[PDB]
Amino acid sequence: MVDMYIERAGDITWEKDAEVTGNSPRLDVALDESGDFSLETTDGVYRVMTRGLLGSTQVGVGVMQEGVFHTMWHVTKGSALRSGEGRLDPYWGDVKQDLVSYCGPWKLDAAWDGHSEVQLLAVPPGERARNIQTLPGIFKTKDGDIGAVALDYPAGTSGSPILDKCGRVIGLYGNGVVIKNGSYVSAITQ
Amino acid sequence: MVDMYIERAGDITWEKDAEVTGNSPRLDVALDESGDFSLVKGETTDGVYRVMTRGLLGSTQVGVGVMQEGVFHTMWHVTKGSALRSGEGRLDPYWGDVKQDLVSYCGPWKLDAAWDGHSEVQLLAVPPGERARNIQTLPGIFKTKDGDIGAVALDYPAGTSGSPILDKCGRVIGLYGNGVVIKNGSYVSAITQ
Ligand SMILES: *[B]1([C]([C][C][C][N]C([N])=[N])[N]C(=O)[C]([C]C2=[C][C]=C([C][N])[C]=[C]2)[N]C(=O)C2=[C][C]=[C][C]=[C]2)O[C][C]([O])[C]O1
Ligand SMILES: *[B]1([C]([C][C][C][N]C([N])=[N])[N]C(=O)[C]([C]C2=[C][C]=C([C][N])[C]=[C]2)[N]C(=O)C2=[C][C]=[C][C]=[C]2)O[C][C]([O])[C]O1
Repeated sequence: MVDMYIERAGDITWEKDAEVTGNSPRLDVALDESGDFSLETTDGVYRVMTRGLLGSTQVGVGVMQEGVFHTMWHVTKGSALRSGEGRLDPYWGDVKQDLVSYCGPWKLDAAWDGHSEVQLLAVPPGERARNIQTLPGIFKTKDGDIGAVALDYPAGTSGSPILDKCGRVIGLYGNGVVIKNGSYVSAITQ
Repeated sequence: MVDMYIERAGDITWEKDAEVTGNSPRLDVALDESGDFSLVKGETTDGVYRVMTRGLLGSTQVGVGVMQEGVFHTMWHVTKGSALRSGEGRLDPYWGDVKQDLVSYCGPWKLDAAWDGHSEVQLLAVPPGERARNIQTLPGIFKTKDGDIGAVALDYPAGTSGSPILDKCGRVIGLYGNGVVIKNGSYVSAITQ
């Protein structure tokens, strides 16, 4: 009927005095037209899920804010989410940004200062919501520069919110690149 | 040091008296030059291997791959030619093509077996923290600009990408992990050589 759905995993907070780790490197980065880098409805953080062959399972993470659900284009490619007792339908989304909006337009405004040390609210599969601080590094692109979080989490975390000391959501996890060592590193995609 | 590594998990074999299932959608699809479909020293023993990175939750299955005639094959989005430790030693990526969405390590591509056109196939899905299964289905196709391309309607977790579909004679007909979802949400995977 509608394979996918969301289930929530807490409200968005800043863990004061949480744990800190991360390389914070500055590195220069291309950007494909597909969004690749190179060289109901209650405010809260949800998990995107799918009823599959091995039954139910987490394909990514999205955040719910003022009536509107926000995740990453590659996670849903605007499929329909069966949120609560009713359906939930795409409104807008751009593949190069790698982002999607259900029910309304993009509601998330705050931005990385180039000063603040940020906080990833990771929500990995079969695991509980975790907060974690880091000095983000940077993605030196030809047009603009993007804040970058050196944090290796597993598949299905993609679309976890990155945060400001305020508690504000300043972009999403799980679009990035890997270094030579294999270490993962994500863009603060906004 | 070299986060990413692989671990063998068993033999590629066909398995008769397998559980049989799935649809066969003949569908109308096309794919950009980035690879995305869109709708309208280290040891190299044969068999199927799981792929692992070593991140902030320990060690997790990024994907899956097949290992044959001295060379490792998996999806390109899984590694993007990231180096892979195996046993005592490394495997450097040899060849690649993001459009196909493939990569080969320590030698060129080796798997030459290709879609029957008409005959049931088995997915040897090796999902994360779970038990490699064999499951059969009759493929649909994706009809395209550049001709028909076989595909299977088999919905499996993130991290099974790279895992081999194969023929009645165990010949790896192509990997799992690139595909698109029907309106419904259901995943459907192109079997990619
Ligand atoms: B995600 C996953 C979350 C990050 C965890 N993965 C790690 N550490 N290996 N993100 C990715 O897999 C992204 C996916 C992506 C798809 C499409 C586009 C638009 N062209 C952008 C990003 N891939 C990468 O970041 C990546 C980088 C370098 C090498 C390989 C892959 O994604 C899908 C599901 O949610 C599973 O988790
Ligand atoms: B796979 C993963 C297999 C899990 C299938 N998901 C569900 N929900 N049943 N496949 C994908 O995530 C691929 C990733 C991909 C990245 C980059 C490119 C660049 N051309 C192509 C493909 N994406 C899709 O198949 C897809 C389909 C429909 C909607 C969104 C995404 O397992 C581990 C990792 O995720 C890598 O692949």
